[PDB]
Amino acid sequence: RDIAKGHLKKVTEQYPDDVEAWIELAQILEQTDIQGALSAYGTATRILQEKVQADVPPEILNNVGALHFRLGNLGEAKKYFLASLDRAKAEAEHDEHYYNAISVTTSYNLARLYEAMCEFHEAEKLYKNILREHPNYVDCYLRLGAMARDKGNFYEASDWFKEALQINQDHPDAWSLIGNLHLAKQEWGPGQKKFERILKQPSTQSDTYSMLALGNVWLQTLHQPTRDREKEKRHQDRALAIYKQVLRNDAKNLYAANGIGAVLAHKGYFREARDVFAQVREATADISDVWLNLAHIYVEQKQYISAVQMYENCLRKFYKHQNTEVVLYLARALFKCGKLQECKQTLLKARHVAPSDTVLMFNVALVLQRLATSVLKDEKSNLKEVLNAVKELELAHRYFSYLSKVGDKMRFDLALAATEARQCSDLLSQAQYHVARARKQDEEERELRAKQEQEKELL
Amino acid sequence: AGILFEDIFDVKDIDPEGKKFDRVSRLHCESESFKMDLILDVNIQIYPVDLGDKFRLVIASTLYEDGTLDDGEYNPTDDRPSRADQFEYVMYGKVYRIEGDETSTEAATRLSAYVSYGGLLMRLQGDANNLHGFEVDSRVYLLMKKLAF
Amino acid sequence: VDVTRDIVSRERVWRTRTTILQSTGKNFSKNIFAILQSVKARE
Amino acid sequence: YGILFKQEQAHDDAIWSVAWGTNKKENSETVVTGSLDDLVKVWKWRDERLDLQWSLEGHQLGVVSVDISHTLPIAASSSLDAHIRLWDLENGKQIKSIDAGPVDAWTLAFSPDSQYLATGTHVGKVNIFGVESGKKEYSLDTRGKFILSIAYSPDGKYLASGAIDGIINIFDIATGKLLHTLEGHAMPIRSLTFSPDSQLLVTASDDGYIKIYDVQHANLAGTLSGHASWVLNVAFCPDDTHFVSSSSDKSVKVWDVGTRTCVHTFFDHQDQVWGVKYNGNGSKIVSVGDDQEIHIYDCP
Repeated sequence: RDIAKGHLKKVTEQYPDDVEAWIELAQILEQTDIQGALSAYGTATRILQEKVQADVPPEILNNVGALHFRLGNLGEAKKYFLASLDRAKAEAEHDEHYYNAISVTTSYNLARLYEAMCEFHEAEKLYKNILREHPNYVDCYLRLGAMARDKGNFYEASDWFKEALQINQDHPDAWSLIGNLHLAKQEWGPGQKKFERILKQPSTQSDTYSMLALGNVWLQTLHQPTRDREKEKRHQDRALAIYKQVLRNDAKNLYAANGIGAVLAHKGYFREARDVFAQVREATADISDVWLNLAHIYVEQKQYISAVQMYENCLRKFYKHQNTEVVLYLARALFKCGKLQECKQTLLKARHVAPSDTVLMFNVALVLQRLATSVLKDEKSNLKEVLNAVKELELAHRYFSYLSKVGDKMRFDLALAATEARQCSDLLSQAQYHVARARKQDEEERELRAKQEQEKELL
Repeated sequence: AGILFEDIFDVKDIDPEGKKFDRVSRLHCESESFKMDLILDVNIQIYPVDLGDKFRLVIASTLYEDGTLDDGEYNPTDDRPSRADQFEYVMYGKVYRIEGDETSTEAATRLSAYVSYGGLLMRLQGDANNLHGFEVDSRVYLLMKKLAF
Repeated sequence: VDVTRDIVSRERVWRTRTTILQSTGKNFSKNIFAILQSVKARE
Repeated sequence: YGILFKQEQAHDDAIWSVAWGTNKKENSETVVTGSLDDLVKVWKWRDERLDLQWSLEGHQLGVVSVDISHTLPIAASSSLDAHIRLWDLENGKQIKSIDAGPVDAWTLAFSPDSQYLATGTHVGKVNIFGVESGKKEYSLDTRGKFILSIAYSPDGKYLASGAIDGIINIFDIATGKLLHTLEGHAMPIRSLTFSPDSQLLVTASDDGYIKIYDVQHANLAGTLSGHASWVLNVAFCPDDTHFVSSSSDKSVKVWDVGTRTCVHTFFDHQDQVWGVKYNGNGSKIVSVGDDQEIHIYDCP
């Protein structure tokens, strides 16, 4: 490609009646900066009208619209695709160049755009129009399942993906999608190894995708209290061997280092996890995983100032606003004034979208107790706050009574709520003691204002 | 540690009011994460820079990893580790004014560190959260490295 | 049918699964495996 | 088709719901909103301007739902504090506080007759409390996961319920029995409302599809592609010609109930919109959200 780029740089300056030179310019720049190809197509579109009045072939407008499809010019790319379809239809005599395939690919990109233009009805209609004329096509039949998969992972998605594999078992995308199906329900933890080892035959090798899927499904087995049984250490060693193997054959793969940092963090090296995650962050930090793995290291070293922002940034994406896992990772060792009262605000924001989780209903009570003990033990503070603390403690006690009746828990029984009840009892006693102090401060302020008013009367 | 600030930036405009001198130019850069302004002045002659280039600016109070708080003097004969080994442009200055949007009642929310590297100025304007390590009359460094990306 | 070979032979796939895995830059394992072995030697 | 009023910093904390009147009983001119700052602000939309009339407090936790009674100028507000407090827009005082303990308190549902108040229960049932009684009159025995949305029909003939797994439960408020169970969604239903004629039923699930079903024969009338994010709030125009849809992507699309086409979209909100509601005539469309700014959208 370097010699071709140099040759195009030579043909660009001079003007020996160049007609197709810009086409070759753009044909290489599609992998590189996407604006160079757009500039080349922009000039190539107008250079095809001086020699004769010849309409632009649909293949160039189709490729420029494809370039714009990845960009924010979705409507402009839509116009490009529609005009390409109109032009390709006019090719009644270009049976050798197969205008039909040009229309097929243009409509494929157009349906991909409509699926991306918040219009899945038109995307379904267009992909089905491709199906009705060419059932031997895979990508349309695979995107239709993705569309039905948004509503749920048990609808026609899980059926179309397997029918697509049954028609082409040597298609890595379809088989990987098959493995992707089992990821919604992780009950197939150990058993997904078999279905991920179907296309691990040497003919398909090497395939980094499936090997990293194995590494991920093997990492999921971690975070268990059975590590002392020499079981999770072997799992760490196996996943580390997988990551080393995919590192030797591919040193630039970021996920291998991601998993290596994950395991090293699991090994107790957080001081040494930042260095390994640094290369992954510097390569491309716009992946949802790194913002959290790094925020875990920051929140581990008593740096919530550098961890709350990382959790906020991961939520800046247009997919949700109040996720449960992010807020769960948000409150780890928060004890400061701006990290308890506000922590309640974010906890309520999280519980608003799905209150059925027990961990939220337990953490809200724990933070309520923390504030109450933080205002009813060593304070001697404002009075209205002593009035509000008893209400907060009563709500916490009601939630203590309610949480005990729930059957399932966070893979750990909550029978240890008794100490919380005793804590709240002595908090109630201390509150009934400190309300008298509140009244004493009330009479103090009253006599202070009186002894100031007398001086003002003197003046 | 001594890392008073750490963030990636990108060049977006050079000498908007016309290049006055011949070896120094204004770099009206912007951040990518903390969203902070930057008016750094680098020696364009020895360290050329064009628009769109990104660099890892790291204001550090010292050049040593252990952070021994050097007195401040040119001592090239030194075998101790130095943080400058992984930076292509380092400077040494002394912040002289920390302006902010303070009021009579509520604390400030956005500060503005004014540091002079012996004549080369730099305004690190932004929020008042990450500028806690800047105090008037204190020595600081720059430690910037251009990113190849 | 010919419609299959008619499209797969003229198209261009600039990005696929594996492309997403490697960084667009040059980050070798020399600066990675060094620490990966150093951590193992201390244990 | 644009924006008339722009209330900047309408609240200290994010607004999660908005209530505006439709009748002439001193409700269409007053806007009641409930936010997470424990401020039940009674805004009076007088002189075509959003002016504050009352500022009601007392809720321990943030307001989850606000609605105005159809045949009555009083209002009520619920929260997750299990203390559903009734209020009055005639005096800015509290009528009562239904202690829907211990945690069993969700969005409100004013009856069209303004005599019953439906509230979701964590056990999966739908408790129907009395407005002037406060005691649990009768509970619908349709268990499951949880009730995420409850809506009363304008003329009081049906009642639907949004579950956590896309389960519409068509009840009968005339007899208190489950008639149909529409399960055309697998996503948690956020909110829903009845058509002004009680013939169409829009469902705001978390799939981005506005699947408008029918209530008379419990069938789907057509799948409409909504936004890309989750549709939070949805309301019908009082004249029954269009319906707005609030999503989680800073987008206020006004979809057509007849042609299933977006007739206009607003992008004036910097954050996600949480509440959308019409005026008494359907021209002004009030909106709230995490931006904490009340926008009044005029569509003449």
